[PDB]
Formats: sequence, C-alpha cells, structure tokens
Amino acid sequence: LSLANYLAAAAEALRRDVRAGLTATQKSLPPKWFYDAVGSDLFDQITRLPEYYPTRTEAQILRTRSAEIISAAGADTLVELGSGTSEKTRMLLDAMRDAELLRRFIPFDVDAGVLRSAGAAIGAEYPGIEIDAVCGDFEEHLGKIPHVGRRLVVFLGSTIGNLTPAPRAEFLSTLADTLQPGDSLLLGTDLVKDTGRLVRAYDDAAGVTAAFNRNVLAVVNRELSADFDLDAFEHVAKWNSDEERIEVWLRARTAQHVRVAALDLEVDFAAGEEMLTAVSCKFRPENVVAELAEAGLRQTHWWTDPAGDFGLSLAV
Ligand SMILES: Nc1ncnc2c1ncn2[C@@H]1O[C@H](CSCC[C@H](N)C(=O)O)[C@@H](O)[C@H]1O
Ligand SMILES: N[C@@H](Cc1c[nH]c2ccccc12)C(=O)O
Repeated sequence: LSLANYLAAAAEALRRDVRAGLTATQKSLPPKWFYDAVGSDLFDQITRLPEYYPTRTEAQILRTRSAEIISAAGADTLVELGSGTSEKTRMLLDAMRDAELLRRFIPFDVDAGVLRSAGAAIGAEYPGIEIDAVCGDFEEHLGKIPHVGRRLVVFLGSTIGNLTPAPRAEFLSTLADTLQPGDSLLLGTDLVKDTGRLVRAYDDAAGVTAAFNRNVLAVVNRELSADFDLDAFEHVAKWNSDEERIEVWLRARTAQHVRVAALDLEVDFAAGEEMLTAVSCKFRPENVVAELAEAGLRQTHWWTDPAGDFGLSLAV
C-alpha cells in the first residue's frame, strides 16, 4: 500500500533474459545483471584501475562544471539513472544545495540493494530533501519516476553505451517523452580514441574486469540455481571497428554442460564458444548531437575533459 514500497518494488525479467540469452545460437547475457552486491563492488574497483579512465575523467568534468550545469538547468530534483557511484552524484547535489535549489533526490536502478545504499548515504548527507528510490529497468520503467518539480535527469558513466543503436534510440525517445518542458538531461558518453587504450580499459592487468565479467555467471548460479564453473570461462574484450564498440565475451575453455535448475534448462558450450555479456559503444562528439536530435532533445551544452577522452551533454 505504501508509495515508497511500490516505487522500490525483476526476478521474472532475469528468468526471461537468461532463457532467451542462453538458448540463442549466438549466446548472450544482458549487462544490466552484472551489478548485484558483488558485481557493484567489483565495478567500484574498476573505477580505480589505471586502464579504466572513464570514471575519473567524467568526474573531472563534473567537478569543474556541476555549478554551471545546475545554473543552466535550474532544477530542484536530481534524478539519476543507474546509481552506485555516489562520488559523481554528490558533486551535483552539492551544487544544487549551493544554489539553494535542492529539494528532491530520485535514484533509479534495477538493483534494489544499490538503491538502499545510495538512499541511506544521501539521506544522511543532505537534510531536508525528499528521497524516492525507484527500482526498475531504464529501458522499460521510466514511467515509475515521479513527475514532480523540475527534474535534472542524469545518465552518467557512458551507461548509454551499453545499449546497441536500436535499443539506444528507443531509450532516448522514451526518455524524451518522460521529460516535461523545463526538465533537463545530463548525458555522459565515452569517445572514440586509440583502440589499444579502449581494449585495455576492459582488460586490465589486475584481472578485475575479468572477475566482474565472470560474476554474471555467479549471479545466474545463485538466482536461478545454475552450475556455471566460473574458471572455465575466459574473459575476452575486443574492439569492433564496424560498429565502433568494445565487445565483452566469456569464452568456454573446454566444452561445458550447464544446468539452470530454476528454468528447467540445460545448455551446452562447445570448446571455444563465446557468449556476449556486454557492449560498450564509443561515440564521436558530432553524433551525440544527432542522436539526441533524433529523439527530440536539443543539446544546449557540450563539455569534455582536458584530454578529450570523454563527453558530457546537457539537453532539453
Ligand atoms: N537497464 C538498467 N536499468 C536500471 N539500472 C541499470 C540498468 N543497467 C545497469 N543499471 C545500473 O546502473 C549502474 C551502472 S554502473 C554505475 C553507473 C554510475 N552512474 C556511474 O556513472 O559510475 C548499476 O548500479 C546498475 O545496477
Ligand atoms: N558503463 C561502463 C560499464 C562497464 C565498465 N567495465 C565493464 C566491463 C564489462 C561490461 C561492462 C563494463 C562502461 O561501458 O564503460
């Protein structure tokens, strides 16, 4: 009966996704499922690897531009699509508080655990603001986001790059319909650059990205009673020149037979068979403008870091 419980209210979606992904001829698993407690902690670690420049690069821009962004938006409500990295969130909240504008915070995530942490953290640090955690998939459940106040919706970390172009276009269009006049969108997009720098960012020496990738198998093992042997799958990251995107795979070292008991499903991996677990699309600055335009959104500002590694867009 409680609004807070409705908003914070997945298991069905994982079942559907795992069945479809593992029974396809080209096997795949969606990257939205990487970020359980263990995966989120590993992502955290990823944000501090020397190879993985995106987080600190976008953080650098936000540290410099948050006050400008807040000034331009005039928003009183921060909506974050995909939570879990509060260092960036705090920068925008601080600026909104500085401006005497901050009334409300709405974190949005597919993982209920991540929402609780962010809600608790921001709740303790920002007195006198309304907090509504919204649990959902940003490809399906944007409607669950309350339509209140003037909302600055932020979608950082190049998470938009984890959508392929058709789903990405549908996401932007649905996002645009959810925004009301006066609302603003802040979008982070990692940029095309040296291909070796790109591959290494998803294939670090410390082996952390590999553990992060293999952890999706642990999620499925736990949630659906499967028996993936994690060490039997090799992490592989590749650049796709045609699509200008990183592609992340798990490759079976030897033939594998996997029983997914909760789905009453048995699946086979040939030796050398690869399963797609993520893409990370890299953008050209002029194209972000075009993709936003297609969705009916008008980019009003573009910022980049001092090295030009990463892009941040403000639109209405
Ligand atoms: N399809 C989806 N719907 C809702 N949340 C998603 C999602 N796919 C990934 N996420 C969430 O988004 C986060 C991505 S990693 C952290 C992103 C953070 N905003 C940053 O910039 O660093 C995770 O918490 C993950 O659970
Ligand atoms: N949004 C992040 C997510 C990510 C970082 N490292 C990964 C490794 C595998 C899959 C996804 C990721 C990115 O594409 O940069």
